Amino acid sequence: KVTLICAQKFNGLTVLPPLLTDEMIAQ
Amino acid sequence: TQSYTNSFTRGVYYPDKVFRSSVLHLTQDLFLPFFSNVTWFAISGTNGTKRFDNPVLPFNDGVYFASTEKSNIIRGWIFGTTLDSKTQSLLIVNNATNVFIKVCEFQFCNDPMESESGVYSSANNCTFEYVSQPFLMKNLREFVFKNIDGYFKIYSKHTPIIGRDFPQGFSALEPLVDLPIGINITRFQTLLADYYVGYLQPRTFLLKYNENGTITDAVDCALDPLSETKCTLKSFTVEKGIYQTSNFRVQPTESIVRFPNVTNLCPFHEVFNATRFASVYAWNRTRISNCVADYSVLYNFAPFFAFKCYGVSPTKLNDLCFTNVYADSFVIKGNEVSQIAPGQTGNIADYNYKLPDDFTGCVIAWNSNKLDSKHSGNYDYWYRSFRKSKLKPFERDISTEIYQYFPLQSYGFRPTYGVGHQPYRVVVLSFELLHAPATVCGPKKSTNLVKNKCVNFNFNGLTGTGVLTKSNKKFLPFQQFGRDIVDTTDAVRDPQTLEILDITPCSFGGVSVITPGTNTSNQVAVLYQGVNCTEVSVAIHADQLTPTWRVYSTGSNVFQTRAGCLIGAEYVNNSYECDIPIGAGICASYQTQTK
Amino acid sequence: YFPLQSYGFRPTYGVGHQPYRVVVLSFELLHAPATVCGPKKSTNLVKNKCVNFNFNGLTGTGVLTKSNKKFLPFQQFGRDIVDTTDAVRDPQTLEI
Amino acid sequence: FTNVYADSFVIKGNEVSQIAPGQTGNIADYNYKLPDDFTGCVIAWNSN
Amino acid sequence: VSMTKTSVDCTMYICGDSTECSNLLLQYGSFCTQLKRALTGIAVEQDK
Amino acid sequence: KFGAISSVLNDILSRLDPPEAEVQIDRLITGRLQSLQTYVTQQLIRAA
Ligand SMILES: *[C@@H]1O[C@H](CO)[C@@H](O[C@@H]2O[C@H](CO)[C@@H](O)[C@H](O)[C@H]2NC(C)=O)[C@H](O)[C@H]1NC(C)=O
Ligand SMILES: *[C@@H]1O[C@H](CO)[C@@H](O)[C@H](O)[C@H]1NC(C)=O
Ligand SMILES: *[C@@H]1O[C@H](CO)[C@@H](O)[C@H](O)[C@H]1NC(C)=O
Ligand SMILES: *[C@@H]1O[C@H](CO)[C@@H](O)[C@H](O)[C@H]1NC(C)=O
Ligand SMILES: *[C@@H]1O[C@H](CO)[C@@H](O)[C@H](O)[C@H]1NC(C)=O
Ligand SMILES: *[C@@H]1O[C@H](CO)[C@@H](O)[C@H](O)[C@H]1NC(C)=O
Repeated sequence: KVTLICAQKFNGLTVLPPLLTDEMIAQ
Repeated sequence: TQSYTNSFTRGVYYPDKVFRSSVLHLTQDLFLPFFSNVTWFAISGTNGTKRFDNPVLPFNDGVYFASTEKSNIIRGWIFGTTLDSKTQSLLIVNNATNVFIKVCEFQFCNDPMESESGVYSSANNCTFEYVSQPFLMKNLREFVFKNIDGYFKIYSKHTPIIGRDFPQGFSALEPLVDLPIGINITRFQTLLADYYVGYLQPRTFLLKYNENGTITDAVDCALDPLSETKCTLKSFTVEKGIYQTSNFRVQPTESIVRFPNVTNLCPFHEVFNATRFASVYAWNRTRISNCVADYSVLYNFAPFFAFKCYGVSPTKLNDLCFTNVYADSFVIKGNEVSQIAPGQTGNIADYNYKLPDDFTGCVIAWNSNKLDSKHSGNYDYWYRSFRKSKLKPFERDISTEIYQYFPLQSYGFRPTYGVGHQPYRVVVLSFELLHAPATVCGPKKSTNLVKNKCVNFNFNGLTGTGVLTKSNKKFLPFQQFGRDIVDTTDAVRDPQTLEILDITPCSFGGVSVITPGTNTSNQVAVLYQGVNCTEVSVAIHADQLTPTWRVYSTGSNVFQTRAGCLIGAEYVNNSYECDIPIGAGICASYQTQTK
Repeated sequence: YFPLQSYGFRPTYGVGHQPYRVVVLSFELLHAPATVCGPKKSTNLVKNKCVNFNFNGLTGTGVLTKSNKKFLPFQQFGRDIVDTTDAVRDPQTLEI
Repeated sequence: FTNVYADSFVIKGNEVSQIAPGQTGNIADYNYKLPDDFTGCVIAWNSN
Repeated sequence: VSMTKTSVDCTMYICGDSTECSNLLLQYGSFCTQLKRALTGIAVEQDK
Repeated sequence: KFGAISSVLNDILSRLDPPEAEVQIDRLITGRLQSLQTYVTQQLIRAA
């Protein structure tokens, strides 16, 4: 219900992944 | 070029006159990079112990010189350009009682067994002489020769090294002398009757000061990711963890220029070199289109009284493209030349011709008295003393009305009037610039179109950097550019082939350094964020990656993560508690492996 | 084309053409590191008081005391961890 | 001052206003250019 | 529980691929550093 | 544009000499730096 090429916002703005993956949180 | 060695933590000097105590000072100056190559000169290089001559070396943004010596065979240096008496040169010589520094128009005569002689006997038009205690005095006799802001800055240090020809220790050079010469110093030569020559480059160093005003250590911020981390934190000790220290970009390898293949030249000749000129109140407006806007012709036609541009630089008109080149040709009194400009108040601005304030263009004035000044004069002149209201920008009133006073005057000027009254021909070129939508462009040599590479491009005046690819966008025949959701240009149409090209930004991301801590190991790993390891490996092989340091990057130490490409760590299938986080489930740690 | 022209001017030309002698004085200012200074009447050195001072063009207010800092003969100024001037060398006595 | 330099020359009066930082013209481009980050003084006196 | 972790290249946002702009940016002091630390602290906090 | 002739640094550097470009660039630097300060401040509030 809720919605590596930097296709969008390639103006020095990046997004870092979380340390724990969705699988680790599920675990 | 007899041999090459590596400088080790050497060539650091005090960059300024400021005393510092127990601080770490991060500074940018010209320094010898750490572990750089230096040329080792095999006495006298090409020359032997006692031979006729030796070659002249480059002086590239300052030179580091060193030589461990007790015999004082090296007794001076010469700095200059041609070194043939046609240009002034600087001679520093040591006679072991005093050092003599002179600047004169010297002639090189191959100036250097069982013989000593005077040197540089031809020394014409001498302008500078200085005398001081000797520079030279196992002893390294280290010197740095820098020539900036007019001054020739000489720094030096002497050290007691018994067991090493090139010591592995660290010391900073102290300023020795700083002379106000103002000489170019493209190249230099050492005068003999063994030595190392390195060259300085712009670099940032973190300098460690002692309790006293002395430098005891330094780190070169561009040598290695660990040094970059140390500079980022301004510490010589780095704790365990992951730090963001710099960004990386892939640089363009080549530049491409694409303009329409138009061979028609713009009629600047007819406009400037006109048989007849417009009257003051009624300027003659023409339009320049579908041609090459070559502006060197204006400089070829005449020396100018003034060539003043407001929205553009006069140098760069041959690089820019234009959408509306208009030319307003007229003759005015010289004293009015300074009044035709945006924002001016006066009789010409208000009653004859007004410019807008948001004006892009150039105003070019040239005294025309040789043709237009006569005792009867040129009767094209029609100045408007009075106008019922102020004139609007670019408005022209051809009709003449008599005020209820005859506003228009037709007077020729005599060659005997002061130049402020004599006629000048003036051309105003109006240049509307609308993001490269048009065919008028200054002369440039077109190149080939290069796709699937990070390149610089110039498309009809649109300048940028990116990766060009075949587009699948459906442009209408009319449309020439595409933009995404954020008004960033992402597509162009090639001006010669009309091909639609997509612009993808060149790879860029953060760089993180994973350090076990400097109290354990100086080995580090580098994470290139948001990039494929293939793209990074290609950028390394092509020498495109912005940071100048390289990680060893051998087989099986390159690992692809969701965070980015990790180079300098071996991925294993044995899980452990997270130590240094990387991201997306992946952590790194310094461990004992295989033994 | 001969780029250089040697023409003398007659006293009958308009003043816009008559010669003027022009001198351009270039003044690099680098925080008082030098011996060239306009005429000023030197005063005595006053220590252990809050005074105004002008040291070779360096202007400020503070309390001057004997320094225990070890400057090299070359060094003339000291600064702390925040690039604030905290030491000078007296231009006449060379005292820190 | 650290670098008092004196450039001595004679020019036409109409060029006096052109020897200044940021100016465009024949004297600035072909005879002598000043830097834009210029600290100093320009003194002119009619020598007729 | 968590927020999207962002990172901003201050120089590339303000002065993207422009040396002249970067050199002018240097005259404002360490603003890019303060912003970089603030965003790094946020990024760490979200994992915490 | 924040008062600049153009929002694109490449066009300012392509069209103007450094001494005028510095003014236009400083207008763009001021605008972009304030935009980053606003973004970081609101990210800190959201992070809290
Ligand atoms: C700083 O310079 C001084 C003087 O050259 C060095 O010498 C020592 O200074 C301390 C000052 O309290 C004295 O107590 C010692 O007896 C001095 N030693 C000698 C051998 O004279 C001092 O060592 C220098 N600082 C450092 C860190 O070396
Ligand atoms: C350095 O020497 C070269 C020799 O060809 C000369 O062309 C150049 O102009 C010199 N440097 C300067 C700043 O004049
Ligand atoms: C450039 O030359 C090609 C030759 O085939 C031609 O098709 C094209 O129209 C030319 N470009 C322009 C802008 O005229
Ligand atoms: C350009 O100037 C020369 C001067 O000798 C003249 O002969 C020529 O006719 C001029 N061209 C035009 C188009 O008037
Ligand atoms: C004015 O410009 C037009 C452009 O076609 C030209 O034909 C005409 O001769 C010009 N007249 C004068 C007086 O410059
Ligand atoms: C890197 O590129 C290759 C193809 O060149 C692709 O198969 C791989 O999945 C890519 N890796 C990432 C992390 O995007």
